[PDB]
Amino acid sequence: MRTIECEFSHFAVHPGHGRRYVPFAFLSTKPVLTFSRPKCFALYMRKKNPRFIPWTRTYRRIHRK
Amino acid sequence: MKGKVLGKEKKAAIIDARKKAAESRKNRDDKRWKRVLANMDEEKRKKFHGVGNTAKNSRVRGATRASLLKRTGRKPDAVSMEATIHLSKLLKKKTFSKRAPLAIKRIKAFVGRLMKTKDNRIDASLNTYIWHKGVKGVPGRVRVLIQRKSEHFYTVISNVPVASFKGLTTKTV
Amino acid sequence: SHCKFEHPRHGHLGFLPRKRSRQIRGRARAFPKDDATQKPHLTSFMVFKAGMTHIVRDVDRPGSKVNKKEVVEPVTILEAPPMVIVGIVGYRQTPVGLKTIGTVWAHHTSVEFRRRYYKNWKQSAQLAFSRQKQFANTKEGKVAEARTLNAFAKKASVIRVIAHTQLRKLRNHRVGVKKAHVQEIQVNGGSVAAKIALAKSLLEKEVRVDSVFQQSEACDVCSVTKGHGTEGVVKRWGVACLPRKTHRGLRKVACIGAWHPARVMYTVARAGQHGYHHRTQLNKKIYQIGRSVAVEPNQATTTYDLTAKTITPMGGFVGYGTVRNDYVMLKGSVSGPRRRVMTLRRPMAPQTSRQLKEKIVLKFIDTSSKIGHGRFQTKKEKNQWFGPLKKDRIRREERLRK
RNA sequence: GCAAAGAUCUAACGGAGAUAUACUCAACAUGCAACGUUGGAUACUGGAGCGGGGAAGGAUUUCGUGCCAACGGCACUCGUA
RNA sequence: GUCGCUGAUCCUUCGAUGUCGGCUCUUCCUAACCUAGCGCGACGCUAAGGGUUGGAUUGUUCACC
RNA sequence: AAAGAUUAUCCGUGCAAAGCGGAGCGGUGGGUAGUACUUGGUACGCUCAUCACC
RNA sequence: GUGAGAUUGUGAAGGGAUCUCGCAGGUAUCGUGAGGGAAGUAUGGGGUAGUACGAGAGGAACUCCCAUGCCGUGCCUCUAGUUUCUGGGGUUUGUCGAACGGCAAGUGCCCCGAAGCCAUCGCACGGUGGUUCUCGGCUGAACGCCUCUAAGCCAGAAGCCAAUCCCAAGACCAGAUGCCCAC
RNA sequence: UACGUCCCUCUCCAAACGAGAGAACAUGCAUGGGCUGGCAUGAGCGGCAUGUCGGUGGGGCUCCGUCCCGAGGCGCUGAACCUUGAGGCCUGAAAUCAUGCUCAGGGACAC
Ligand SMILES: [K+]
Ligand SMILES: [Mg+2]
Ligand SMILES: [Mg+2]
Ligand SMILES: [Mg+2]
Ligand SMILES: [Mg+2]
Ligand SMILES: [Mg+2]
Ligand SMILES: [Mg+2]
Ligand SMILES: [Mg+2]
Ligand SMILES: [Mg+2]
Ligand SMILES: [Mg+2]
Ligand SMILES: [Mg+2]
Repeated sequence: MRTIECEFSHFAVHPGHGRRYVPFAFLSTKPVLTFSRPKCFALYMRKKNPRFIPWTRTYRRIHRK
Repeated sequence: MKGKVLGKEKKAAIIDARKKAAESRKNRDDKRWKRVLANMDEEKRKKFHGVGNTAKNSRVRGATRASLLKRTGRKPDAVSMEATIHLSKLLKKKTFSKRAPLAIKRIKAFVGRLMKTKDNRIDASLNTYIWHKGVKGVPGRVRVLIQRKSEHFYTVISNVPVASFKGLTTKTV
Repeated sequence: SHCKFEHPRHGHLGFLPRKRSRQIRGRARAFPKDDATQKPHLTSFMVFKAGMTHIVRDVDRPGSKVNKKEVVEPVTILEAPPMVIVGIVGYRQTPVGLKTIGTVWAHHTSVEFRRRYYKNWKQSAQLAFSRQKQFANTKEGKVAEARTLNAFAKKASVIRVIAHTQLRKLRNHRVGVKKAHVQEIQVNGGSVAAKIALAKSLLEKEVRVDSVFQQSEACDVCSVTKGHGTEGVVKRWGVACLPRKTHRGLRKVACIGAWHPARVMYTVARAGQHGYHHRTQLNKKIYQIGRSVAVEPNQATTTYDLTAKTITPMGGFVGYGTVRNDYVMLKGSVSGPRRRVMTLRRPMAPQTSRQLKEKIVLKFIDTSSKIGHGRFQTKKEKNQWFGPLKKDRIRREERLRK
């Protein structure tokens, strides 16, 4: 299959891992969101911004380099 | 066989027959790997990486590790060692109100197996270190100085305060 | 009075008694029927369980909504070093069953085979097979071997070989045992003379798993389940729990019999041993027969996934370690824990259904870590995510002063 | 069966209560378990207190020196014995 | 017409055999509701191997939706 | 379960007819060179070396 | 014959008789299988086919494919549950002069959390033949007509028996085999 | 008599206790290193000391500027700590595992 990126952290999700979620207020271009970890889903529920969590790709790209 | 049944000299002979004969020779005969490898097409069928004792940071193929260690006279009565004990793996999921006493018993058993003694005396500094965070808060690691003595042998075990436990190994002082 | 409402009973009465198995190895209680038309061949092999993982494949099945689509399937990995053949036995039919005629032993045996006759091999005299060894090569011993082979030829109807495992070649640190496992393997096909010829040809030699089994066939598995000790009735038999306000406990069978018969019957559930039972399991399809890593490092590389990697996951198989020999990949699960020895057997049931005849082609084999939620397939992938770390900076600043 | 009231550890001293051995044997694998006092450590009661004084009831149970047969449902070198 | 397969007594037990219904669990029967075969849309023969449910009101068994 | 001066040579054969057959070459250690096997551990050709059976 | 005892109620030593049992097995593998247990079972769809049958209306079925319900035996790759790894972090009241380190609140409380265990809340697997009943026939008389029966044969049920599957020599296996002792 | 078996001792695919599977100077055990994973950026310093660039704070004291009090913020810092124990991996593919301890094992049967 194809490898998918996690919605919150952009961790790579390989075939047979993770969990997919579809919200009621769905976006037409991304009906389904993929989560690599329960920790990532919990942060997304609490509505944190990935750019402030130091172990995410967003944070690493804006700060480290 | 029993060393009080056979003489000490007889017991020595049986050990020698196995140690130098049919074990040491096999080693010298299987040396023939050099003869075969030198003839084997270079590269070519060189897929014989491990065999021949030609490899980086590997074991001595053909003999055990214990058969190569240096043997020495028995250690003297008075001897001093320094060691680290990993108490965390010994006290996992133990009932909370029993952790410090059980730690005392485990330390005694560890030192007793090491030094072949039944009389292991805990110094005040070590007892205080083991108890200094209450009955449930025993530290994960401890560093001990062990001194053996003869009056009947016994040990005195005491604490060695350290700043970090990283990189330290068992020493004889 | 009849019961008000009805349900099926709990548990299968054909698996009684629920007692501990007599031995730890799986032994085949029967072998597939002998068809004299075929070429002589062996019918089983011994392997060791090392963890499981999962794969991806496309499905070839007309009429199914999953036709030509990718599915994920879990698999079990079993390590299979070659076996060694040490003896030949024969059996004759009698009105009371099969009887052993004799045994032909090989001229030389291994130390690992001979260790199986002792409890303390190192501190012993180590004299097993010494008299047989010296007698078998004189003039009379040769005559006796000829005699027993002729008795096999005249009177035998079943031929089996004695084989044993090679733990020194297994090279595993958590399998503590050093004495070999021994078993009889029946020779099927041909006539009695052809069977004897094959068994005599492969004496004192070793046999690989790929010479007994092929990639896309199926097999039966004989093994012993995991033990759980003394278990209560709710877990052992699956009966229902009682209501909360029940005096004297809830995890019981309420009524264990009627007034008549004035007895407890063998059909009622009671507390006792659960687990450590022998089982024979039927149709396990072979997905891959893998070569040794020393010979071919790219064990888990497929045609569609060109990444170079071995069958061992990052961090090793939990509680087992590295797979270093030949191995087999089976679809699904098998009874027993990691590190236990099991027997593969050629199948008994008909193999004519579409699912059993299908040809299998793997597309992806998972090698992420089984500790935690593994998200990298290789160490190189992990090193691409994290750049250089502080430990690496220290290593590269203290390995350059020299 | 002796499971409510959270819990003890360590050294020295004391004591018949030990470090108690036939050959062989350096020490482990052939004397275990348990106690009083002092010092140190760790906890508990938590002022409606396992604090300090009285009435009713009890009557020497109070103090010192000894002793350890019986009694203190385990133990004692200790005791309201 | 024909021919077959609740009561009444007081034998045991008053120096005591724990009295309704439900829950749980096992087993047996056939006078066959379903599943399996036959003969004639319904009716009959063989067959007890496997199965035969969730709820409202009522302490109810029954009954009724 | 085996068949024979009353169960007191060996295979072959049908409880036959015939046909064989009866220093050597085994277990162990020492050199010596190539091979086979999953490749450290076993076999195999020469060669002495102590025990052997007959 | 050969060894060891004892001869058991009033002292200490000597030698006689009888009695008793010891005089051959031990230890370690691979198998056989009498007997006993015993299990798989339902529903839907496809196509067969809008075909056969029918004035029309309407409207079948077997081989063979694909799923699902229940039941059974396991397993832990994934997803979900569980934490006294008191793992890492956060946070309240008290407390060691402060910081550091912590500690008390019988696990203070909150989040995340490996390994292990575990769910029709996840995943895997669930075999073959003989006979014979109701019944359908064939040859065939009694009763030279006739008749599936009187002899005799053939097909035939989710029944019964066996096998596959589980236990297995008080079923006392001169079944085979490694080593030591005895003869 | 001998071959051997059991206890003590060590390991955990077994386990209420027996019984089982193993080992019996062995990378066996211990400690350390590396991996794999968990949490989420340690203590201390200083905003000029970190990696030819980039360097706080609502407010408030003192004698213009300068020196101080201040929750939180930034840098060193994907830091620090933990990682086998009822019992994860590596000393035998490749590219990377090191040291330390054992110094006649003891007892009972076999008899
Ligand atoms: K008791
Ligand atoms: Mg277990
Ligand atoms: Mg009640
Ligand atoms: Mg895991
Ligand atoms: Mg008690
Ligand atoms: Mg209590
Ligand atoms: Mg308090
Ligand atoms: Mg008392
Ligand atoms: Mg039977
Ligand atoms: Mg306190
Ligand atoms: Mg606390």
